[PDB]
Amino acid sequence: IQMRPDLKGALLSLIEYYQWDKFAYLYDSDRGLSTLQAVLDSAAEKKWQVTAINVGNINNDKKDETYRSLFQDLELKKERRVILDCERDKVNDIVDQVITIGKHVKGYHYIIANLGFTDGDLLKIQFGGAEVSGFQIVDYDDSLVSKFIE
Amino acid sequence: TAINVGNINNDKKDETYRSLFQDLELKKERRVILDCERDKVNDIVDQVIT
Amino acid sequence: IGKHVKGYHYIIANLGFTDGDLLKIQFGGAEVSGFQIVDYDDSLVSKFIE
Amino acid sequence: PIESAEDLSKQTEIAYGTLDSGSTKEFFRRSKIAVFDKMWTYMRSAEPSV
Amino acid sequence: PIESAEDLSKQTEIAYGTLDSGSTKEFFRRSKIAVFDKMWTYMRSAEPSV
Amino acid sequence: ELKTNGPRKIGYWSEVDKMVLTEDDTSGLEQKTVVVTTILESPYVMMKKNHEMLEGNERYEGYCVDLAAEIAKHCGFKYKLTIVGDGKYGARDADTKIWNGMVGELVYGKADIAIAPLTITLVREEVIDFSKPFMSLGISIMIKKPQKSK
Amino acid sequence: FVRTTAEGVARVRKSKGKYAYLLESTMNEYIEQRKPCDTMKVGGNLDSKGYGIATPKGSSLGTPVNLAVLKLSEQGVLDKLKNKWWYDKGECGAKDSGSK
Repeated sequence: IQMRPDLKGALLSLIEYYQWDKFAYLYDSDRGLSTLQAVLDSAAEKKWQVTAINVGNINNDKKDETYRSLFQDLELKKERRVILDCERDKVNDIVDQVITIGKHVKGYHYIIANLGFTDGDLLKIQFGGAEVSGFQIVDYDDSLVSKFIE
Repeated sequence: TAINVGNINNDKKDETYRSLFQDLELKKERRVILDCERDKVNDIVDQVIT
Repeated sequence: IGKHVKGYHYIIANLGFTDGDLLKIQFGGAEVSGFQIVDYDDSLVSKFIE
Repeated sequence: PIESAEDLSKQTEIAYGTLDSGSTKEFFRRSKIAVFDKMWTYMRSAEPSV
Repeated sequence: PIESAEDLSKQTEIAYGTLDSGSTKEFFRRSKIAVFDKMWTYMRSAEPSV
Repeated sequence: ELKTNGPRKIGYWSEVDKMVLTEDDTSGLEQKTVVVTTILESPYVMMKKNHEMLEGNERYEGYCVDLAAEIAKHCGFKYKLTIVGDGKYGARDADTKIWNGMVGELVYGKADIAIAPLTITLVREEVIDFSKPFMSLGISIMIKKPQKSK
Repeated sequence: FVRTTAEGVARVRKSKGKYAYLLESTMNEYIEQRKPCDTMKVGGNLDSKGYGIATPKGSSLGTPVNLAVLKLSEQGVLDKLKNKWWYDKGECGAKDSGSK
């Protein structure tokens, strides 16, 4: 009995709405790659130039050296469209280093590929200028959740 | 151009495989890597000849 | 707001450039200048810092 | 006419034209030569279709 | 006898020129017109100084 | 999506409906499409030979049509080619004293600008603002060759 | 006197060279470059008038458009556009009056 709904179907639709042709897809092998297989299977059917990068196996004492070196390879093709298919805790780690190098101004556009968009801290990139999309399954606007949050 | 050719059924195998190479024709792909076991390779090889 | 990328240039007009936190705008790309009165490379200050 | 390209562009009696689509028509298009730009502005507005 | 401005540039028997500095000379300089650009290329390399 | 005020619901995804957007702006930030008026008078504004198959602003061609883009290029607005339909340019009535033609559609707020062979006169300068002359002219004579020989 | 401008041009064409018509130079120069190429502008202009771009008073487009017209006249764009729609697009080409 899987309480988590299928997100891969929703992510494939959001990439179509924004009309993306080539983008970066960051993923971690720990959470898996079922959604990575979904965007790769449709990469041929819908003509996408996905630059998939495995950000999973990285040490914690080399975060500043590997993350800054990661966006150096994301600059060879002038990547400006990135999908973050990671956990909430790992998104904030990527978000923080994006702000340090300054890749969050008017021009970039990120997609947080998890069902918890408002769960992580994101006021950090709220005023940078880059558009940030995501998905929310816990709609805090519903009255049932409001009685729960109180 | 990575395609998860594993999750395919054996009854729609003729329709899905012919649908797979129609997607590979969008890029006019002439260089393919078959990373399957020797069983599924012969199933791909036979459909390549058809 | 993102006004620290390649293109901006700031000047901190006070005698304590290294006294504040500078590593945050260190990797943004914008050039930052300032003034320093406590020279940490002098032997008199090094004996004081030790 | 005297055998030459400019003597063909000076007079408009004996009309002249190229293929509707090809490397020949595109030559006169972005041609920044005084003799050939005169030939392009003519064929571009030559009626009927040359 | 008193032809036009275009035919004035077609012959070099009767020379022509403008003021050495003024709005008249700058007109032929950046003139992207084929008739006037031919007049500018003549006076620019006309010897003696016109 | 992430906007200035914070997280903002744009649409909901479902397996049956895919992405259904429920928009927030409408708008938004439209500014305005600058309305431009002119008269169908050769060679300044002429309907193209295939004006039926074409549509928009390309259905017309002429001197002022080429002048329309060159003015919008150095200013940056989006023009909407409109015909006065009268179609002559005002010239006002004696006792009615209502402006007609292209000059009328400027005073009465119908159009935002008017580009055409509009004669710069004093009676028109009192109600609208005229630009510098883009084409000097005057009264001239017109005859045949003839000859015929003669 | 004629009713419309179209009748004035049609009247000169049927007079065997015994009737003239007075009109603005821009409209006169355009009829000269259209078939059957039987009209001709003779002599200079009689007055000094000009065409302009009209904007409502106090409009935001007022001053910028006026400054934009002078930029096109000095960059040769206005003279180029006039040459492109009076002589380039003309049927009786500017080279038709030269050499038969």
